[PDB]
Amino acid sequence: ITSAASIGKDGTIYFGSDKVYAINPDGTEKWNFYAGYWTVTRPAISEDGTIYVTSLDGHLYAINPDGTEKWRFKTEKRIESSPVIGNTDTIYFGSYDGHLYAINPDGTEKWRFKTNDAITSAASIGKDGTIYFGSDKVYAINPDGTEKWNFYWTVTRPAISEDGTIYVTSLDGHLYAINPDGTEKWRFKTEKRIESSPVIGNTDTIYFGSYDGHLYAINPDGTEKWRFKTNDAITSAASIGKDGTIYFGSDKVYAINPDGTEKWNFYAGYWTVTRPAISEDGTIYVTSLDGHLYAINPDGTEKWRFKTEKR
Ligand code: NA
Repeated sequence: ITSAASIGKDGTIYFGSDKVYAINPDGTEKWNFYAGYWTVTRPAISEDGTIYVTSLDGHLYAINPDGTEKWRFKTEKRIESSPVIGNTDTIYFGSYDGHLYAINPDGTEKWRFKTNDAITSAASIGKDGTIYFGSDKVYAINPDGTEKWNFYWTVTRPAISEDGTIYVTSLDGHLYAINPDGTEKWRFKTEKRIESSPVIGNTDTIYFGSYDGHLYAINPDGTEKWRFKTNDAITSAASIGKDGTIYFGSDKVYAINPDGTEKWNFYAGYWTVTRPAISEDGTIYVTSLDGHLYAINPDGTEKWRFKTEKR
């Protein structure tokens, strides 16, 4: 209904709801773009500033930085993954019946890769352009569209460290560290349902939430670092600030120090809040289901709010 925010190179904050919104860092609206009946994906931003969203009307929209339509790609099947931008401006997303599409930056289809079952989480891209996504297996696809390897359900998105290690959280509570050649490096068992994608923070620590309200911090050697208990569910991914603070949403926006203690928490309404986005200056942006975009100072005070047109 309302996407999380994505931050452009000039600090512009984009999010999707009834429209795609471009918000200047002072909280003033730069432009809004009508992408069909409704926007359904978190906007993805190319290195040249193109903004990509999927619409309820069945199209992938490419939007220029000035808020004008660049092109549309009609998706055959219902798209279940948000667009992901490859290393050379290729756009990847997945369909409900297991098709991974690669779209050239000019709106033409590059290739499609069929898997057995639905692709409901986003892909992640390695340094050499490899495309990793989960499903029944974890798949690694070469940029040319041929399969590299697969690794033995997951409803989350792979996180990739600087050395190429791939981290995946499975629904039954494993965190797998996978080597780039597709062999298991280690697994860590939580025995808890996990519906949140991992994120790699300070000194390659891996963080993820459990449904029952624990934020886990795992060292890159496969050993537990700490937990942090909320008394609400965690079903979304966390984000790391430049000073290592870990930000996630539950009943509130939490800010957690790298040592596992709470720094602050911010109340952003009665609705579910989305994954926090962090700008270079430390500002934290969160959206709520009812079309509010919050800008939060790193000390936890509200900078400004923005409200959508239809909400
Ligand atoms: Na703790």
